[PDB]
Amino acid sequence: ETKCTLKSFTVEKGIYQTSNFRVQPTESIVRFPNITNLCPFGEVFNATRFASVYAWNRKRISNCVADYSVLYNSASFSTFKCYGVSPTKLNDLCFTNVYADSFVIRGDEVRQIAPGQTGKIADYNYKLPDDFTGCVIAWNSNNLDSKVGGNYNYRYRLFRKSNLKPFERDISTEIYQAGSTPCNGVQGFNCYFPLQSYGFQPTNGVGYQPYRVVVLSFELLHAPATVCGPKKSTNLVKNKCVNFNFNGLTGTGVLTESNKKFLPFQQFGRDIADTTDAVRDPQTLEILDITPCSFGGVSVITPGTNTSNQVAVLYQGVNCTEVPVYSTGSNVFQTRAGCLIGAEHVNNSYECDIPIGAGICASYQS
Amino acid sequence: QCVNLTTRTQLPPAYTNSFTRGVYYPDKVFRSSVLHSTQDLFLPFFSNVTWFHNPVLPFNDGVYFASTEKSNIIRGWIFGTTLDSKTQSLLIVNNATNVVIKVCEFQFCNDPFLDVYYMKSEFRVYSSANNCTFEYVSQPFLKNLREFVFKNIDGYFKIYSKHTPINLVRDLPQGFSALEPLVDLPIGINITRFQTLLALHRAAYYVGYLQPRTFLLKYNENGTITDAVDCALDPLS
Ligand SMILES: *[C@@H]1O[C@H](CO)[C@@H](O[C@@H]2O[C@H](CO)[C@@H](O)[C@H](O)[C@H]2NC(C)=O)[C@H](O)[C@H]1NC(C)=O
Ligand SMILES: *[C@@H]1O[C@H](CO)[C@@H](O[C@@H]2O[C@H](CO)[C@@H](O)[C@H](O)[C@H]2NC(C)=O)[C@H](O)[C@H]1NC(C)=O
Ligand SMILES: *[C@@H]1O[C@H](CO)[C@@H](O[C@@H]2O[C@H](CO)[C@@H](O)[C@H](O)[C@H]2NC(C)=O)[C@H](O)[C@H]1NC(C)=O
Ligand SMILES: *[C@@H]1O[C@H](CO)[C@@H](O[C@@H]2O[C@H](CO)[C@@H](O)[C@H](O)[C@H]2NC(C)=O)[C@H](O)[C@H]1NC(C)=O
Ligand SMILES: *[C@@H]1O[C@H](CO)[C@@H](O[C@@H]2O[C@H](CO)[C@@H](O)[C@H](O)[C@H]2NC(C)=O)[C@H](O)[C@H]1NC(C)=O
Ligand SMILES: *[C@@H]1O[C@H](CO)[C@@H](O[C@@H]2O[C@H](CO)[C@@H](O)[C@H](O)[C@H]2NC(C)=O)[C@H](O)[C@H]1NC(C)=O
Ligand SMILES: *[C@@H]1O[C@H](CO)[C@@H](O)[C@H](O)[C@H]1NC(C)=O
Ligand SMILES: *[C@@H]1O[C@H](CO)[C@@H](O)[C@H](O)[C@H]1NC(C)=O
Ligand SMILES: *[C@@H]1O[C@H](CO)[C@@H](O)[C@H](O)[C@H]1NC(C)=O
Ligand SMILES: *[C@@H]1O[C@H](CO)[C@@H](O)[C@H](O)[C@H]1NC(C)=O
Repeated sequence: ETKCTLKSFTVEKGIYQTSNFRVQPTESIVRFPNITNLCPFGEVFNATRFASVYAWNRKRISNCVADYSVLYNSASFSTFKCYGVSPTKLNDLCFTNVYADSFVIRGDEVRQIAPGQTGKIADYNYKLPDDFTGCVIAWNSNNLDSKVGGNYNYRYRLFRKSNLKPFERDISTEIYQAGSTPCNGVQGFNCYFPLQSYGFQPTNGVGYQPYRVVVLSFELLHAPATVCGPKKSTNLVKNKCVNFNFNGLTGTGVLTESNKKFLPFQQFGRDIADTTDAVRDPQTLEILDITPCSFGGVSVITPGTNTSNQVAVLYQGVNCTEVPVYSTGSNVFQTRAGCLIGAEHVNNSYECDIPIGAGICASYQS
Repeated sequence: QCVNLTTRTQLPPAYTNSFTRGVYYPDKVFRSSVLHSTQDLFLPFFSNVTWFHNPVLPFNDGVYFASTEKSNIIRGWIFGTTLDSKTQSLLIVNNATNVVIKVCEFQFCNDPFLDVYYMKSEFRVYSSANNCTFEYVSQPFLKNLREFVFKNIDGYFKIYSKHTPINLVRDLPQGFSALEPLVDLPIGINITRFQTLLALHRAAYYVGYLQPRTFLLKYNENGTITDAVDCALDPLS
């Protein structure tokens, strides 16, 4: 390549510049603060009692780190139904003020909780929007929400003057006039109560057992989002040319221990011209340095192809540790100019003919 | 629980000299032994700052608030546009225990106050609280002066704080002390005006406004801002 750069088949004695050596990163590391503030979902999923279908429990959720993997792998739940958001990508997506609507219904009517779905309780008790961005989780609770004498504590809305709008909760208990005469609070002709009790029994078959059903609604409005996954982190390595993503601040380099004393509220530092120099890992809370990976040109020292054929190679401004066909070659010498391979260091001193630098130079004997 | 207060206390609206106070850390970056020029919202040097010995005051862009209070009579703050349930509003209360930050459609009376009984418990600042959006609780904040800087940018409410013992009687001391960043809140309110809360038994504070301009800050070895220079005050500057 000396000949190729010179574009000649014969080369004169001297030292010539060539391509640039540069170290490459090995792997990647990511660090995020201690995953805490776990979002309180057990209080709504493992609550002792749930509300009626017509008076479903509505809860708001914000400022929490939600672990949806455990529910995703939860084998206790049977219905994990939703299409608006892919179930495995919840941890990636970030939202705010997730809504939880929980109740207990019959097993047969669990299908009624779906976008664009009708039925007996879908259009009367809890109606879903056609553009629903959420997910419904349902599971049998016959052993808990039923009585051997009959669970009569759960009621559902049966008769209504009109349907129910999506995301509407109507708990009004008023007599219904089914004819052309007022009821006046009398269960007379064309007069039926709007609420009817459930008849849950342990001996009831599949579809008649009480199922606990809760829908999660994800909304993302102009205010900043705050509810999403834990953002798993990797481990920490040192003294290696890598690339890093420290709490969103990303870049390449090599990291070492440092003795800087950050004031207790900073996260990183820089010297001049916007060049980051130190960081603080969000878990150990210690200060680490950053230096760029080594680079620099290479040069070839030759006595002239007329005289001999062997050469020497100089990596300038590079520590003699990340040396690597000429990875080993001959004995390697380290000088203030860089690292030299293919030459032998002596203790004599003569005139200078091929200047190398820092007060040293080379000649042909080897 | 509160009605119009007949005892219309008069706090004389005097003017005094801002001197060189009201400098806060503008970001969260460590710098050592460097001089950095930055353009941001600050309180211009040697300006008229209003001194009161609870009127409604405009918020403008940001507010520098100070009080050399003793026995901690200052209680809290109210923020919003109309300070009614008709509009989203914000409230800060700093009682004996943990401070409480609230964001709801609160309804106050003409004269909101706390009052104390001598048994030390009384709270009749507002009337109704129907729709709530944000809640938060933190550690209590508090011869000694307390300074705070309030900013509201991009749905982020930023509070910077600093308290320092004092010995001078009336005016603000002619010293320098940077303001470290205390709290950030991720709630958006189109605040236009604000108020104040006192502790009455059953009063001097200073207010200044911010402006956008350019400053030069000097960092010491440990990264603490130790002095600053305005860039639009004097030709020497
Ligand atoms: C982040 O969490 C880790 C996991 O526990 C903490 O590591 C240990 O925490 C215990 C108790 O806090 C300490 O007694 C150990 O000394 C920690 N191990 C270390 C430091 O190697 C870690 O302390 C947590 N850090 C923060 C800032 O919360
Ligand atoms: C090239 O890098 C190595 C590795 O850091 C340097 O060796 C260090 O030298 C210092 C100074 O004598 C010692 O305190 C360390 O213990 C050494 N570390 C190792 C792993 O040997 C070496 O000095 C560097 N090259 C030059 C020319 O300074
Ligand atoms: C200070 O105000 C709070 C309410 O703003 C008082 O009550 C506390 O309320 C919170 C909110 O649920 C509870 O978690 C605390 O347990 C309550 N007690 C505390 C913090 O002591 C509180 O009593 C007030 N402190 C006083 C009057 O000294
Ligand atoms: C209670 O207040 C909150 C916040 O002020 C309201 O939530 C949002 O308010 C903005 C105001 O412009 C609306 O544009 C959004 O559509 C609201 N989002 C949601 C999810 O409601 C909330 O609407 C208020 N509720 C009541 C009953 O007043
Ligand atoms: C502050 O006021 C501005 C209006 O000057 C609000 O911007 C409006 O927001 C609503 C709700 O999204 C939009 O329908 C309007 O088109 C917006 N108008 C303009 C001119 O932008 C802004 O949302 C308010 N912010 C807060 C936090 O109250
Ligand atoms: C800045 O940091 C330095 C380094 O810790 C501080 O200097 C130390 O101060 C303590 C307290 O007087 C001494 O015991 C140490 O011997 C000092 N060490 C050194 C290396 O000087 C210094 O106090 C801090 N603050 C300022 C304003 O410089
Ligand atoms: C409810 O309890 C079961 C049994 O321990 C548990 O597996 C499940 O994770 C709990 N639910 C939540 C939301 O934590
Ligand atoms: C090679 O160099 C020697 C002297 O160093 C010279 O005598 C000889 O002629 C050269 N050979 C060539 C130019 O082919
Ligand atoms: C001669 O040089 C070699 C390395 O080139 C060195 O190890 C040795 O100590 C030197 N000896 C003297 C006497 O200078
Ligand atoms: C405040 O304004 C008055 C006039 O109202 C003026 O005399 C005084 O110098 C001003 N003080 C300042 C700008 O610090």
